[PDB]
Amino acid sequence: FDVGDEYEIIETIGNGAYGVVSSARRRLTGQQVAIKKIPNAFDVVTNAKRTLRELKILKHFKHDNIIAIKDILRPTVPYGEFKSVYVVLDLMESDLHQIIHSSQPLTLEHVRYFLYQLLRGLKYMHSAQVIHRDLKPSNLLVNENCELKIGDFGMARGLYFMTEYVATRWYRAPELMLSLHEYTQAIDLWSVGCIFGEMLARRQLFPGKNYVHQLQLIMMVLGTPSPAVIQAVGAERVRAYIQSLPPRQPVPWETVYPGADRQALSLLGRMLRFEPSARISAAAALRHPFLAKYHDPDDEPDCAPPFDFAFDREALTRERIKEAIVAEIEDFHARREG
Ligand SMILES: CCOc1cc(N2CCC(O)CC2)ccc1Nc1ncc2c(n1)N(C)c1ccccc1C(=O)N2C
Repeated sequence: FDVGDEYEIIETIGNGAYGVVSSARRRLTGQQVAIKKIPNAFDVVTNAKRTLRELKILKHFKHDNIIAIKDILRPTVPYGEFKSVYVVLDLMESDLHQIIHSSQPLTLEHVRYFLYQLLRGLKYMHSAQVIHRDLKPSNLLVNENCELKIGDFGMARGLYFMTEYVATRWYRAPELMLSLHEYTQAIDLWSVGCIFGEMLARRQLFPGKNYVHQLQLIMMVLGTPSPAVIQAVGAERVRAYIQSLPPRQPVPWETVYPGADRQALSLLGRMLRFEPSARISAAAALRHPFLAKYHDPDDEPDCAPPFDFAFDREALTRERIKEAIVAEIEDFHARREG
């Protein structure tokens, strides 16, 4: 690490393919933060593009249920030697994966409040025309006061070919799996369904071992998909596999989750569907009786203007992307002078 005399590192808390997250605190004030070192940020084209996407998306959003950038450290060395980017972020106590899968409490009210906040965050996000495409419990961060923030926007796109490799298997929407040529904000609401069902039972809803077994377990609850959907499948082998299986009626959610709440299973049923148009939106989900306790439309804003993904469609070299990223770091600091 290399954060200067402004911050103070404590302990490493997270690590992925393109990020080393660590807790810290600012010395002038004392408040706790998360610093995320992106090492060798400009060495690979895909990694540089993800980095510039996250910076622009997180700079666009200002919402209590979306991770915010608190600061981006400027280059300490001259430009040519600037290899590692440091991003200062909201520090959060844990994530929902850890919360669900532990000896911690998770009563119905926990699920209701967590779900409300996720959906509150998605309403704002979706109004900006941004699909997250990778919502899972481990990307839903939770703080000491039970506030839930959505994080990791590197997979996020707006409104390609190999769609079945978008996201993680267990939370991947059918339309991506089967390539149904209708990819919208609806993708996220499938994932929210899986998250919701996971909180109710404290185990994964559709834990598939492989591509085919993922389709099995989904069809064991939802039943066999309709002929309209079946014909919409692009690959010959998948369509052939579904048609070989016998017809199956949908199992009621009241039987899938026996002891669970009646109003919860109602809203779950509106999320977990084969047809993406058949799924309830985030905005309509907030209007459901299950979330009546927390719902207030004056406290649930949209995002305006929407997010432009045109920058990501450009064919830029590693250096041009480094220039683009450095421009954002400059723009961030220039925006905080008024
Ligand atoms: C005070 C330490 O709190 C934590 C403990 C654990 N652990 C202890 C280790 C156990 O094995 C597992 C749970 C995990 C996370 C946090 N907090 C935290 N806050 C903020 C972020 C973050 N994590 N990372 C890693 C993210 C993860 C997913 C998506 C986004 C982020 C992100 O961008 N930020 C800034």
